Amino acid sequence: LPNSIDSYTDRLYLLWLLLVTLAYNWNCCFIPLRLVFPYQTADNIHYWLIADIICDIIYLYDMLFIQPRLQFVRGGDIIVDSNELRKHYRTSTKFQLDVASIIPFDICYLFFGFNPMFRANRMLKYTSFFEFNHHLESIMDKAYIYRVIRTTGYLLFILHINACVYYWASNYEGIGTTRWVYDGEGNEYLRCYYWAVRTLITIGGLPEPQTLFEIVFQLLNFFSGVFVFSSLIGQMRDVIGAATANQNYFRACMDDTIAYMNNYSIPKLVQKRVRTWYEYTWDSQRMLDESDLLKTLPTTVQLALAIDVNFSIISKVDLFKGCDTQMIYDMLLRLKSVLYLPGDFVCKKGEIGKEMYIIKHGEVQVLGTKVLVTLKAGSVFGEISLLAAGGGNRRTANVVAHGFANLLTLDKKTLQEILVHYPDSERILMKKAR
Amino acid sequence: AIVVDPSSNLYYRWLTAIALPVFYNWYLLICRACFDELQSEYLMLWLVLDYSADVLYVLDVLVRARTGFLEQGLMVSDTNRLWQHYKTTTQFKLDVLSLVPTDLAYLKVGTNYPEVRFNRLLKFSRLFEFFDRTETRTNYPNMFRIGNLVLYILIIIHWNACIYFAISKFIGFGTDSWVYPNISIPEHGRLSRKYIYSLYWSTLTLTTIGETPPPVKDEEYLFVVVDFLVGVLIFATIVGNVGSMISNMNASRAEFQAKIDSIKQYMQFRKVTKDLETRVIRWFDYLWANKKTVDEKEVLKSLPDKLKAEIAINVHLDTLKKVRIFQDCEAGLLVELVLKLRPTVFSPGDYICKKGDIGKEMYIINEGKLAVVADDGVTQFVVLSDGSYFGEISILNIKGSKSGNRRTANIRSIGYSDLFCLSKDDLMEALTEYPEAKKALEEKGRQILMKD
Amino acid sequence: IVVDPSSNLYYRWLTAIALPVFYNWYLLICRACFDELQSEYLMLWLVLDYSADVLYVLDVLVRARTGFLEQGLMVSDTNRLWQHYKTTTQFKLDVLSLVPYPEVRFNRLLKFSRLFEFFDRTETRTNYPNMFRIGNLVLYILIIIHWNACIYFAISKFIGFGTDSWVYPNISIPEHGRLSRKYIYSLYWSTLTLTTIGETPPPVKDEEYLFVVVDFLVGVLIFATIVGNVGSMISNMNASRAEFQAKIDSIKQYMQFRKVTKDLETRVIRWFDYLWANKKTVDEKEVLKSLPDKLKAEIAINVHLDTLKKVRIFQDCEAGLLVELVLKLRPTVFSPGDYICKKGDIGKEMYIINEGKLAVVADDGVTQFVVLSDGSYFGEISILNNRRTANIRSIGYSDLFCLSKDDLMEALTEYPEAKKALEEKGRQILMKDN
Amino acid sequence: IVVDPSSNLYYRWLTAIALPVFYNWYLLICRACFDELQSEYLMLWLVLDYSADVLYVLDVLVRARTGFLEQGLMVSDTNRLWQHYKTTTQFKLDVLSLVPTDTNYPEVRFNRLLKFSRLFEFFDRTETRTNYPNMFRIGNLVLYILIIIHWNACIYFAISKFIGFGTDSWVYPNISIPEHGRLSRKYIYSLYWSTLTLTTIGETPPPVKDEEYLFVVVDFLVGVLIFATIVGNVGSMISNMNASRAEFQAKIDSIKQYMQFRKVTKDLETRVIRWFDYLWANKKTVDEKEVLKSLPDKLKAEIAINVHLDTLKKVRIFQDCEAGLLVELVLKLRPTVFSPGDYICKKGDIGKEMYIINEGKLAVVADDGVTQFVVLSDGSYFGEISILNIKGSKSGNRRTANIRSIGYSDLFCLSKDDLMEALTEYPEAKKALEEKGRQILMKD
Ligand SMILES: Nc1nc2c(ncn2[C@@H]2O[C@@H]3COP(=O)(O)O[C@H]3[C@H]2O)c(=O)[nH]1
Ligand SMILES: Nc1nc2c(ncn2[C@@H]2O[C@@H]3COP(=O)(O)O[C@H]3[C@H]2O)c(=O)[nH]1
Ligand SMILES: Nc1nc2c(ncn2[C@@H]2O[C@@H]3COP(=O)(O)O[C@H]3[C@H]2O)c(=O)[nH]1
Ligand SMILES: Nc1nc2c(ncn2[C@@H]2O[C@@H]3COP(=O)(O)O[C@H]3[C@H]2O)c(=O)[nH]1
Ligand SMILES: *[C@@H]1O[C@H](CO)[C@@H](O)[C@H](O)[C@H]1NC(C)=O
Ligand SMILES: *[C@@H]1O[C@H](CO)[C@@H](O)[C@H](O)[C@H]1NC(C)=O
Ligand SMILES: *[C@@H]1O[C@H](CO)[C@@H](O)[C@H](O)[C@H]1NC(C)=O
Repeated sequence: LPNSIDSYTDRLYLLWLLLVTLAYNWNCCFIPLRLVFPYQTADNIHYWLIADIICDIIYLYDMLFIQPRLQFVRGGDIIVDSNELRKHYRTSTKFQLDVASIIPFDICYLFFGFNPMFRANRMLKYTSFFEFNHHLESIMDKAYIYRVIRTTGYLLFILHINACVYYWASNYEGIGTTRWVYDGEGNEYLRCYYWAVRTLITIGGLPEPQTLFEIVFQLLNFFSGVFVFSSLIGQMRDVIGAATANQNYFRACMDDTIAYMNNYSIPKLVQKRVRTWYEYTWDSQRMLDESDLLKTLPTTVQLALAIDVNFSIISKVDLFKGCDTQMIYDMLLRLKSVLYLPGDFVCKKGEIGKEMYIIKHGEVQVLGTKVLVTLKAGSVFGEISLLAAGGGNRRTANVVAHGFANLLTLDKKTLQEILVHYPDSERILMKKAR
Repeated sequence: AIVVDPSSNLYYRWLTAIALPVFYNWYLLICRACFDELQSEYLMLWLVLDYSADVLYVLDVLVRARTGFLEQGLMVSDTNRLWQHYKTTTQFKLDVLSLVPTDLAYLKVGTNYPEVRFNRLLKFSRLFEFFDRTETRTNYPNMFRIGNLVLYILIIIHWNACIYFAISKFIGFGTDSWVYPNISIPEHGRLSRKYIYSLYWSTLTLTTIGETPPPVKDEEYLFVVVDFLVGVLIFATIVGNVGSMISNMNASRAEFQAKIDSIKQYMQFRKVTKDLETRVIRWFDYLWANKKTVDEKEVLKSLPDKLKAEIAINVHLDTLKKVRIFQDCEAGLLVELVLKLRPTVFSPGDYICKKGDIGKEMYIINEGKLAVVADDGVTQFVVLSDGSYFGEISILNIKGSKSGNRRTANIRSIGYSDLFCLSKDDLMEALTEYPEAKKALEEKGRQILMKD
Repeated sequence: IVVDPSSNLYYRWLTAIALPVFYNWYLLICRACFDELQSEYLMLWLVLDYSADVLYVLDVLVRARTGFLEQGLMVSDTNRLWQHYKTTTQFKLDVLSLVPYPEVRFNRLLKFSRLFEFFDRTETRTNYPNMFRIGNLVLYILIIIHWNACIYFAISKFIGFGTDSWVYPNISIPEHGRLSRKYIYSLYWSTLTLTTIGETPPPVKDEEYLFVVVDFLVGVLIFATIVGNVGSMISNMNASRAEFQAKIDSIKQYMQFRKVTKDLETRVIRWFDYLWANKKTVDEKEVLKSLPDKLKAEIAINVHLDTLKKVRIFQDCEAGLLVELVLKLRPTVFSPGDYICKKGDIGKEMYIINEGKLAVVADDGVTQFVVLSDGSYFGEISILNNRRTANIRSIGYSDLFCLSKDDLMEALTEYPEAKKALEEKGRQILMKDN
Repeated sequence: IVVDPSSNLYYRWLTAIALPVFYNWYLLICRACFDELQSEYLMLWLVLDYSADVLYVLDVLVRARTGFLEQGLMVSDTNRLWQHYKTTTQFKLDVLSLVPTDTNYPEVRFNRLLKFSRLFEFFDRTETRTNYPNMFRIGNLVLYILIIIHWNACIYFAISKFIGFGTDSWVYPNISIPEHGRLSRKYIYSLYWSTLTLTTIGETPPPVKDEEYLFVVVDFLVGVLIFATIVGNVGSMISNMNASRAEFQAKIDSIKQYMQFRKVTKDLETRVIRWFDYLWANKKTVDEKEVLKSLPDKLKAEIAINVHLDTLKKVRIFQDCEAGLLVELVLKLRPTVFSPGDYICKKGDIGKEMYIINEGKLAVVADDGVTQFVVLSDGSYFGEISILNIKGSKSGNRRTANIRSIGYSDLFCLSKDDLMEALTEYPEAKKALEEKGRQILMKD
């Protein structure tokens, strides 16, 4: 047992949450079954008592030796010291919920005999189940699988509650009295669960209710089943939509682009190039644009994400050794990412150079039609646009992207307008140009 | 004498006290009109509740003739102008249609038609105004939306149940299988049995389940197909409204999880390092546990300017009274800075400014814990806390040392710090009138080159 | 003569031609599948079919002489209209539908595009868009229910009457022999099959089983279409109230996070209640972006000429001046007891009062020197000098037309005599008070 | 050799191998469940299954020679393709879907079903290659419905065979009666039972035994999960079919709600509803910068020069100077649609925009009266001197004429500072435009 248990990287705490969730599932899914069905007989009573003793020992351990060791933030810094952790846990709502759950009504077993209606307080500890749901959804990679399994488990649990309530209604009416109640010839829980499915899904086909308690029971059960089936529709549609929203948004944008290009009669070569661009963007980047995902973040995590991806390239280049770190940070923040299809011309000989290109996951070639030097990933080209004022110079070669080159663009005017701050960097880049 | 404010709480208590008998009028007046046994058995109770509803309706026309409205921004209190504005309104025509003294007709027919009190239902606009005010007042809007939709479809199910019992009374009882059975049987003769089986019929039809006996006559066939179409549209309304409630309950959690999954996809594509992965994910976990994931300007872009400035006061000045420099500064620059503040959040181990960069931002700590450090690792010179400031000397470009306007040190964040950003351009644009900041920051430059 | 396709006469013609098309669909499938509604009212369906064919050939002539738009203008060359209509497929559909047992008239259903264009034109022009969407949806599912009823009676006639238990019973028996009983039982069977309730008698033959399978799959997809359209109706019906409730909720949870004072939060709730009671949830700049610039200017010059006919000092400007004004005037609303500008404050804004009573005051003292009402404006002397003149307070829920510095600077170009006179009046008030 | 996974040869092959996978799933398992059907058509199923096996052999033989993308270019080393294909789990699925197990029980041939990723790849490639994408998505979900209906019909008939035939009321009836003994009625009644159970209508005969009770509970559960998961998906697809007209209807009823609230006059009401009806009748409601904001500059400008070509190639001076200049300008262009009887320019307003006329006619109208000086058709331009701001002329720095609209015109707006930063690199076209401006000044 460690001195202070955190939430983010404690797999032992996740296994403890799984054990507390298992004990809470035992109580909340076997208290109505043992309450209504005649399964708590004198023969299995050692099994049920030892299960409730094991679950209350798990509850007491979670009260005493795990939850007063949970780390938390107070005023910005994390809190490690144990007396303050204990006071922070003991002033919380989880502590009063757990102590309200652990009120030992097994001392009423001597009073009114064996009855699991007194054990209903162990269903009050739902916060441990919800934090287990949040932790597994935090660490899983495909969380929608677990969300679909949890929605299925919620539907099976509410059907089990409806089966227990139907068996209570049949025992209150008398087994086999009318035609609505459970007649008692097969498996009791299986036939009552069949009744619960064909009532709560609002299927029907069951026998018609005869007397007034059965009529108001079927009324309330169908009226709750309409909302339960509606919440099942809503939860399944919401979970699957939140699963596939990224691919659905990308497919909607591709469909709108193809609808525009066919609404204004664009030829098949350009439609093939746009289709190939969208397919390679989905196969490579898995998203539409990265700049829209960056510009909703804070600026310091934007700069951290930019430096961590591009400092390797911008330091691998030998021409970028004499610059300064503030130049590197601002220029790596303001880099614009672009993608060129194979066979395209990034700079044709005779055009004015206005962009400084950084190669990242691409293979380009400078060319008349004979190759001069192929550039690998992490290379650079387009340095002659550092001294061009207005028009300035032209592009001195035909540099052709050979494969699916993913260039990083850096403009001329932004380069000059931050470069005027640094005369030493401007001087060493001019000496590199000379 | 007094004129009631329509936005006061006494007006809302009146809306509750007048939305009670209108809802009673709807529900139990269609019940009393369709059954004629629940009308007959509890006649004294229905007489005293109808007298209560009539005196509350008279009190409602007396209140609506005495409430004021807003014209030219002012609240009128002239009772003659209020009576004229109420008299030239269709609500007055509805109230004088609703307050027809049908005691004369009730004693004239002989108390077999409670259909003569169906003009009392015409204050439905008052009930809808109560539901609108409770929607804009209450603290559980999803729970109130579900309760309002359940009350609407319960009124619809009760109305269709009473319509089915009136149709079976019109075709007669137990002649065929679809209608209500022969009511001379004492098992089918209980009033609660009548109402509960008729409500069971109405829910089985309007909930498109349909375990009822199949119709025989042509009017029963036509009523069952019209009722099934109304029921399938009501079921579509229930599924759509429950889906809207489920989306409204967790749309913020869903868009936050979508942003986390999208940035996780971006960081798994661009092969960032794993400590940066854990830092950004713990950062988003801290922003969710901090109840601060949306930016305050995107919250307050809908607000007017003085109200936005008052929220800026109520959030920022309780920290800005813990300062050590604005004791010799004035309230004009306090309110200008509180207009110019934008909060940024940081992570533990993250640098604010290193040694020797040209920064142009000033920062105010708010619920953080920062420290100036050297480049040798953790050598904390002094820990700064809430109510401090740094980065003020490098925006005026003053000298007196060999450095200029360069950040003199490394500033890291120990905990989950939360700063208030103040850049050069906005602060030097808005602060053009006060030299108190000029003399205080000149003293700051003099003493920072003293300790430098 | 040429008919304007966006006129009102063309919409009257869409109504006059969408009545017999909705006749043709409904009553041709009913007559053709029932064979007694045709045989009873023979002269009635004959004269209505003659009227429907006359309206069809008039629609052929109207679509022949209806004008279209090239180069943004109306084409009145009726020969060009003839060739433009003749090269389209709508002309081929019309001459297909005008080709001379009511099952031989099934080509009259080919003019469905006129009914769909009528429904789209009404969904554009009417003042109840969601009510018309509900009416169109119920009309679509009633057409589907009626067509399925006719199809069920046709399959029952093809298999024989009263042989099985699934088909319609024996028509020689007068209980099932009447036409009203036949039509209402086929309608009841198709409501039961398409809404997927399933209280129909079970099928016996293989063709009946296959038809009930195909019909239940069609009923599942139609019920999903009804659920989706009514959910979309609910969402776009309550979207505006839901987004303002989300704004209110974001405000309220942010202030619950930051522990707002009671008077300031009561002012916030009173402001949102004033908004909800005076129906200013609509945002002018957010909703008028889809209009062109002059159409943005003309509604604005209507409402702001209604507010500028009240003022007296700045009415010397007319068309151009106010056209540049109603373009760049924006509204802000102020609470009661609110300050517009104080003593020691720099001026940057002019205001025009509409629907509000403002009073000037002394230094923290309520003294009504002059009560500014509708008919004046204020706040222009402190921009063409120092600091704002004296405190300005709000009596009630006042609404102001704010005006930036750039606007009046741009307004100094045209009609300068008025502005120099009013700044002389500014100097007048300056020499008055100091 | 090597095949391109983005070509048309790989897609035609993908269709030719997605056919026997779907045959194997449906047909194969339908035959199995119906042992009697197998008995009746044995040589036909043996011929079709031998064809499916040789297609699976050629499937793994052509997946051993398909290329992938490393460093953005096509790899073509066949040994590298074989190593990269051996180092995945899809090849393990092709190995286990190829074993020769078999003519009496076709439950032994279920290894052929394992090539499901190939059919799913076919559905995805056809979805992104068709011209009716949402209609194909509805068709794909309908085909999934029919697969699940057929599979549960086969499962219901097989569990009826395992429990016995005609013993109960829930099970399939006695086979030796010639009415229920037909194979067509076997398949059609099992299809009816599974349609009812999976769409949760539930007018089947109720179960009597506990195995049947558990099967109907499980079946029901699956149906209510499955249909809600897939039939709801169809509902979502519908909304995607109607979404563009729905958002244009949201714009029109928000505008009409505002002008019903503000009590706007009926002439301007009819004018703005005529303008919105014109926009939806000419189908120019899709905002092209918002719909192509994701695309890069080269593809945006190639889309623009292939849409606006016939009314942009009518320019005199800036036609052959610099095609890249023209590319940058048409990328930076911005279209607006004007009403008839609308002023584009007035005497004395500050100029910030230049106008390229596209599919419309504008007339230079006088200061006081309506005298059409010259009508300007498509391809021409105006509004350049007030954004050039040059010395030597009268130099009023305002708009020097009145430009009115006779019809529903469309223009190309472009900003003054946008043209300045587009022509700071290129001064030759700027001095040509400048010369034109000077000439205009001289004239008037
Ligand atoms: N011509 C040329 N350019 C190169 C070479 N290697 C890198 N580059 C860059 O490629 C360029 C393409 O555009 P520029 O003419 O603008 O300028 C050229 C150089 O900056 C090389 O071997 N030849
Ligand atoms: N150098 C220094 N800066 C301090 C100290 N305490 C607070 N600060 C602020 O920390 C700063 C970090 O950035 P600056 O160089 O801009 O300016 C410095 C000061 O404003 C201290 O002891 N030394
Ligand atoms: N000083 C002053 N301003 C007035 C008076 N009546 C109306 N106003 C307006 O009130 C103003 C408040 O702001 P300004 O100084 O901008 O300019 C002043 C005038 O335009 C008056 O009697 N005195
Ligand atoms: N002044 C002027 N402009 C003309 C004439 N014919 C066409 N135009 C265009 O009309 C214009 C109106 O706006 P601009 O001042 O922007 O520029 C002017 C010219 O481009 C003409 O005869 N005189
Ligand atoms: C109803 O019951 C009474 C007596 O119980 C009987 O006389 C009458 O005929 C019955 N009516 C019908 C329609 O069955
Ligand atoms: C229907 O009834 C008539 C006489 O009523 C009879 O001749 C005919 O055979 C019946 N139809 C069938 C299908 O039995
Ligand atoms: C099926 O029919 C045959 C012949 O009638 C009979 O021998 C057999 O018992 C029947 N099976 C069942 C399960 O009834």
